[PDB]
Amino acid sequence: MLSGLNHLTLAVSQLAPSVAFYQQLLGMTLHARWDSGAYLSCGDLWLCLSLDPQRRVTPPEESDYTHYAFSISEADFASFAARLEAAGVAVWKLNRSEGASHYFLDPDGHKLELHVGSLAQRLAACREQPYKGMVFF
Amino acid sequence: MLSGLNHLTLAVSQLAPSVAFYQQLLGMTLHARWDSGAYLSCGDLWLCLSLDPQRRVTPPEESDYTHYAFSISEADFASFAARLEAAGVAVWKLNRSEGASHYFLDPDGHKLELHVGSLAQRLAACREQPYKGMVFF
Ligand SMILES: Cn1c(=O)oc2cc(N)ccc21
Ligand SMILES: [Mn+2]
Ligand SMILES: [Mn+2]
Repeated sequence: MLSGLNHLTLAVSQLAPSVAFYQQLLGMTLHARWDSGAYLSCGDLWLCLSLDPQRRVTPPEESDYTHYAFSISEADFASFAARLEAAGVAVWKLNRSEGASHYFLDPDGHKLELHVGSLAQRLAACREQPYKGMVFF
Repeated sequence: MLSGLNHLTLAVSQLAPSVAFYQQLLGMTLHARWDSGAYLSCGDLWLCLSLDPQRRVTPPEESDYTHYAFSISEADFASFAARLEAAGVAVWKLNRSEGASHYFLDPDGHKLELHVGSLAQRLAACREQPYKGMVFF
C-alpha cells in the first residue's frame, strides 16, 4: 500500500542557481549539497535537486500543466507572492481556477504554485462552484 | 513560510486510463472527478490529474530525470512491484542507491518510483559514504 509522496526530484540544468532559488528565495531547508545534487526539506516534503544535462530551460507555453504546489498560510500568502513578483520571478498562470494560488516558475521552468488550503477545503469549495461534470465520491 | 507540498498535479492525455492507473492499479483514493480532471489522495498526498491535450505520451529517453516517488513499507515493496509487473508497467531505471526503489512509468510516461526510506535514512547513509563534493548543513 502506497502511503504518500516519499520525495519529489526535480532535474536541474545548473545546480547553484537552483539551490539558491529553493533555499534562499523560497526558504526551504538545505540539508546537503554535492557536485550533482542537493537535498532540501519543506515541512515534511523531501525535495531533491538533481543535476541533469538533459534538463532544458523550458518556457511555460512549451510544457504541459504538470505542476508542484507548496502550502502557505492565508496570513503569509500575499506578501510571499508579492516578494516573488518584486524579485522578478516569472509566472505562468493568472486565473485562480483552484482557489487562492500564485503560479510561478523555477529557473528551469518547472511549474510551481503557492496555494492556501487543503484538499478537504477544495472539495467543499467545489461543491458550491463545481467544475463542469463534477462528481464527488 | 512554506509548510509542505500542497498538491502534485500531473497532466494526462486520457483521463480514464490515468484514473484506472492511480486508483485501481496503485490503490489511491478517488475523491472527485470532472470532465477534465480528478482528485485523488495517497496518504497525505493530494494528487490532481488534469486532462491536457498538450500532454505527450513521452518515452523515458525523451524526458529528464524529474520524478515522483511514493512511500511503501519494505514488507509491501516486492508484492507491489510484482503487481506493476503483472500489469505490464514499464521500468525506466534499475535501483543502485540505498533503500529499495522500483522505477516505473505512468500511462503518459511520467516517471514514478516506489521507495522505502526517509530523508533521515538517506542522510545517515551519505554521512558514512558521502557523494563526490558532498557538504552537510
Ligand atoms: C556554496 N556551497 C555550499 O554551501 O556547499 C557546497 C558544496 C559544493 N559541492 C559546492 C559549493 C557549495
Ligand atoms: Mn495547482
Ligand atoms: Mn528518487
